[PDB]
Amino acid sequence: SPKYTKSVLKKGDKTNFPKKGDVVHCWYTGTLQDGTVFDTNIQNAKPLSFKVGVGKVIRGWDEALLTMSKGEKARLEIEPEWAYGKKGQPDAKIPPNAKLTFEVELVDID
Amino acid sequence: SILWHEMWHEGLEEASRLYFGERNVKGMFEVLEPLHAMMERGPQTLKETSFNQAYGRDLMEAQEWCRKYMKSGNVKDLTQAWDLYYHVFRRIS
Ligand SMILES: CO[C@H]1C[C@@H]2CC[C@@H](C)[C@@](O)(O2)C(=O)C(=O)N2CCCC[C@H]2C(=O)O[C@H]([C@H](C)C[C@@H]2CC[C@@H](O)[C@H](OC)C2)CC(=O)[C@H](C)/C=C(\C)[C@@H](O)[C@@H](OC)C(=O)[C@H](C)C[C@H](C)/C=C/C=C/C=C/1C
Repeated sequence: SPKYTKSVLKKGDKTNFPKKGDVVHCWYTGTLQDGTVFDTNIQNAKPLSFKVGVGKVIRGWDEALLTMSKGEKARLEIEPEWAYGKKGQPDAKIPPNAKLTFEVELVDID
Repeated sequence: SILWHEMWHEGLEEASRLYFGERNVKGMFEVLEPLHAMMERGPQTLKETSFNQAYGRDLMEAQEWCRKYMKSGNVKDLTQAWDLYYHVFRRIS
């Protein structure tokens, strides 16, 4: 009943997983169905950091990160209900009811 | 608060809630405008001066990218603006 699927591209250390309230640091690339890259923070560049499990990011990320170990690179396919839903994010070229694909690399856990 | 780091920390977070959460760019600008105006009045204390030295350039450039975005609609401009606001937010914690 999660509304995302995860495919592991590179394994993490299988030991250190983010917990609710931890700050995580990530590299990512986000794509639409046709492979359009709507954003990447991969090159001044530095990892995205946020406190996990408290709604700082879309639900698909908030839930998926708890299942990744440090160093893991994974492909996430997130259903619109756990991303931007009916409204989408027009300014960022995300349409209504869009399934989002992210490659996410978990670099560190504070 | 009258501390610039606290005023900007609260303002950036609220501005981002209004923009990303509420999809409310008008509201976002109403929160940011006073803070940028404060910067344009200039620092008046030791701590305001130190804050301006550290973050003043990044904050003014964020505003410039945002103004560029409001005429271009180009996501590149939007993202450069928020990258700078995010940077300042994280550095002041
Ligand atoms: C320059 O690039 C943008 C990110 C872009 C925006 C557009 C989207 C396509 C995208 O390209 O990211 C993207 O790829 C995406 O969908 N992302 C980013 C990577 C994590 C997954 C997802 C996301 O949730 O973004 C997030 C999504 C867009 C909005 C949030 C979704 C969850 C929802 O509950 C929140 O409601 C509030 C809003 C954006 C973020 O990851 C940033 C870090 C977090 C926030 C803005 C909020 O948590 C905010 O809450 C008030 C904060 O507490 C922050 C820390 C306050 C500071 C001052 C603001 C920093 C702003 C940083 C902005 C950044 C880096």
